[PDB]
Amino acid sequence: GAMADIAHEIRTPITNLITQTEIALSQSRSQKELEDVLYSNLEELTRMAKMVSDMLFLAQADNNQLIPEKKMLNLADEVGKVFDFFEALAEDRGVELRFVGDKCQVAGDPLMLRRALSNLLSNALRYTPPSEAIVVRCQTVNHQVQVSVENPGTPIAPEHLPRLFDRFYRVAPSRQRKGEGSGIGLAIVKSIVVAHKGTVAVTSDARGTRFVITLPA
Amino acid sequence: GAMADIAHEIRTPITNLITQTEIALSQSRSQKELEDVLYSNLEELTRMAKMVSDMLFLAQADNNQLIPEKKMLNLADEVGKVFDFFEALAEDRGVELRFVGDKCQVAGDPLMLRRALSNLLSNALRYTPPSEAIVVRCQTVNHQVQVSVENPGTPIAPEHLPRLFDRFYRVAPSRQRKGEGSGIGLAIVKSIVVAHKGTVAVTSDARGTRFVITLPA
Repeated sequence: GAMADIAHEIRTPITNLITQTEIALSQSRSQKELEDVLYSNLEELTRMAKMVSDMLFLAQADNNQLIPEKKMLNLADEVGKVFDFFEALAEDRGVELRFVGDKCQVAGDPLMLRRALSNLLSNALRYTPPSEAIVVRCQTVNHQVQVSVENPGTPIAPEHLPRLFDRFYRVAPSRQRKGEGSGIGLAIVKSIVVAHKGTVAVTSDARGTRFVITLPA
Repeated sequence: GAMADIAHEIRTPITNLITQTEIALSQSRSQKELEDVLYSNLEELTRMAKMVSDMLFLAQADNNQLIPEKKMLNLADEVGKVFDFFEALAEDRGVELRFVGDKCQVAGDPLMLRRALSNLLSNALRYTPPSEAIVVRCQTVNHQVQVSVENPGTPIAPEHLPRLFDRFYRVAPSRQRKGEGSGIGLAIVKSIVVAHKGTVAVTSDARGTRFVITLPA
């Protein structure tokens, strides 16, 4: 349950902080060496606070109080707001962020949908090779809107596919240092999409990995 | 819900550490000042490490993996060990620790029963007025061993009595640091006792509050 899952998420960052602080204090360090330990500590603590924030959001969905406040959205507009916050991360990794859509529009909660799109982009940036593009595609199909986040990379093995949106599920034991993920980013995507009466789907093979949100239209 | 409760509990220590760290890094401070910050941090991280381990302990009970390794115990000796660790805390508050037993013996897991007794003593020390006594009484009643932890102080209102051992249940949205316990100390007491095929009970009125563990004998 949550007790074991959350404790096992935090046990190792806590352990690292003690370990590195204990090491730092065992020897006489310069003033800036000590500041670098603090900044290092702050980075880990910051990830922990993000995990806490994510958990409180997801908790709304349990208790069934995740209630989208919907209006007609221009998805080109909303994706662009998210790209602006990921442009530096993308440039560092050497990846293109690309939007594809032809006047694509949908009723939805923009706060929640930007959160879902952000979590899908954070996921894709973990796995996309340099000199490739992450593509966000939007289109209307059979009176629904499909929004897909597509990335080249190593395929996700079948055993993980139905598990990807589970709370604190991780494909590799990369429950890890300095990487990415609260551990419930994808669970948050699915909860937002289900609250919009939609579904999420993933396909993954040699041609790429595709996370597809289907929303009523 | 479960996740929300845990999120709220761990948030405060994370938030405090982040705040202290940020304050520390906001100005150019001495090598000595930064040492004192990191040492203080070390102390808080140590407390968070106790918190997570308690969570893992309770999760073990939840999964029905709390299996007591029982042997015949001299409870005067075990309570003695616990009093030794709480003596300075009690003295600071001006509270007497008193044990009452007449060759009291019971079959139990000593590490676990000491954990339960410590948690009850922590609880009592939150609420016992200065110049009063906390009494730990051990006796046999109807062929069972009863260990009671008794403290004077403000009665617990009836609505709280059946909730006292619930994880993260708080009688009062109290102070937010340190004297409080983990939020799951009393849940851990109940889990340990139930795993011993015992029960816990509480009575509370103007004459005092009594937490009683009953164990097979």
